[PDB]
Amino acid sequence: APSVEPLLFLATLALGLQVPLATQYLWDRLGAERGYVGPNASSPHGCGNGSGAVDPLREEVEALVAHWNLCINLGGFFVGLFSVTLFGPWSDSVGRRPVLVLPAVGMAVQAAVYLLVMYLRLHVAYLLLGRIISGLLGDYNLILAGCFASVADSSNQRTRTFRVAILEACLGVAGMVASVGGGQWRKAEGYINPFWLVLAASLAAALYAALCLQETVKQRRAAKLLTLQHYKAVYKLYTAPEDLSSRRKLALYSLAFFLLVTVHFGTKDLYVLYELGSPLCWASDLIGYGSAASYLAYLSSLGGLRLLQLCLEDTWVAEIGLISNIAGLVVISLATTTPLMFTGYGIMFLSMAATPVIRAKLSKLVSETEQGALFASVACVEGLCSLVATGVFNSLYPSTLHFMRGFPFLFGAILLLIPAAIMGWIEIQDSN
Amino acid sequence: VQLVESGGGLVQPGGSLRLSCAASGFTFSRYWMYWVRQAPGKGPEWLSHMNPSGSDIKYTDSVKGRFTISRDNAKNTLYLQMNSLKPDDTAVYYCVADRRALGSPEYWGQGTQVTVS
Ligand SMILES: Nc1nc(=O)c2c(CCc3ccc(C(=O)N[C@@H](CCC(=O)O)C(=O)O)cc3)c[nH]c2[nH]1
Repeated sequence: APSVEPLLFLATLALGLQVPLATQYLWDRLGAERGYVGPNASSPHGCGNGSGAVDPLREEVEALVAHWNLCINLGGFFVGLFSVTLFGPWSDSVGRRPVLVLPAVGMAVQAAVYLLVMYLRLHVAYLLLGRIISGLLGDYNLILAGCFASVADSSNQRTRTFRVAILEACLGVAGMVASVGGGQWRKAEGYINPFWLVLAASLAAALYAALCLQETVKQRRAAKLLTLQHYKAVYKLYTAPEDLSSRRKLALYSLAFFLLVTVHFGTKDLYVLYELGSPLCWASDLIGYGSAASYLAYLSSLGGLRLLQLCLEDTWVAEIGLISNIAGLVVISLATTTPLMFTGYGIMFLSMAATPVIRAKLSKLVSETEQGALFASVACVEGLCSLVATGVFNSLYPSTLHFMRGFPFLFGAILLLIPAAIMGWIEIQDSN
Repeated sequence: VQLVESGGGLVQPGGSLRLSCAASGFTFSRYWMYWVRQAPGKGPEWLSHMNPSGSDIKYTDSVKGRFTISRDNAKNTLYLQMNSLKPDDTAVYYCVADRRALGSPEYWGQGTQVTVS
């Protein structure tokens, strides 16, 4: 009955508690299979950790784990690409509730498959089967698309920015809880039992969506699935329609959103893997503080977003948000000490106030009956951003490690010079 | 945080060297404990490891049935006795300490010299 915000909380808790556990099991099984009994992290760096000599077997197991994560993520992304673009456009024609019930069920099934693989110490290729099965029903991306569309169907033009911000603040709060609860359950007496919370969270999400969610499509027509008009419903969303030159703005905004979330996704990973480097050498608690402060920008940019709107338009708010990201990443990439790193986290407090604005403006452009299609395409873009961010940034960091550590953050900050320019050029051009 | 080891030395082939890892600076009841060596002119050769309790003991087949890890948490020392030592064993044995998690640091010990001959 109440609303859709709890669904995203419960669904993001699943990802946050799932990805580290899944890769930890990958480490365990792949290492033990190759006769390697050592730490299940990557190679360390500095602070008297060894001699610097390469660990040929540890590097082999690390590469195998990365390759398997790549395989399962890529397979999941393709099945999700072919599924969400068919389940979104349909959602805006039958109701948001079924298209939110289905992916939660898929995630519960995926968590159950993962549990069954861990308890039986099964092969690691079988983890691909669970991800593929969940992808068919629409992955976590379809949950995101359904939630965002459901919000965009219950808010004016002059409110979608704030409503989307509220939803993404719930997303960030779920992420922070997942990360800081994993940092104490996964680490302490964990890696198997904490995965029960993933199944519990997904079961709760499905139950809340089915029996406690109130649909937002005020008129749900009757439409058949496997129609081909849900794939045509994004081609005749981006290419032919909207003829009053509102077609360029869609592409430019989509590109800006792509770049923005790519950088966000890459920099989170490099945060966690770079905090414990050579000149910083952070303890176990300081890393938890860093993760909490990284995920606290979600709910602290919301306060500014609502506060900034009273004086500046909905674009310049995102311009200042991008400036805050740029400043934070620049001062993090030069953070050769822990006061500097924490200041770097602190400056990024209006950091994730830009993404909400972008998707809200994307929604304000499409008709009232096409938010399903729009957010299906945006969810596909976000999945591709996940993949590319992981690949590019995890390949960049080791290369610029003995040359200038922190160039990943510097280059991420150079990337956001493009979204800021794009959004500013669009906003300047409307007014003239 | 510091881990200090003292069991090395010049022992004959077939001796019974007994390393201790007198750890402190942290809890040690919540930390996985490893062992590793850097043979002369070569790379790390991870030997064994043991979960915070003493139930998940794993070895490597080069040292299976010949190295016997142990820990005593009321004293905070990690052992690894070495029966039937061989000239291929001489190395600098380190004593790692991880939480068995990705976002956790590992604390390499100083490591002592075993000079089997
Ligand atoms: N703006 C925004 N902020 C977010 O935090 C967020 C999130 C959850 C956090 C998140 C999501 C995906 C990835 C990622 O890159 N890959 C996933 C893989 C997914 C899977 O395997 O199921 C991962 O966590 O590894 C990394 C982090 C989802 N959508 C989001 N949107």
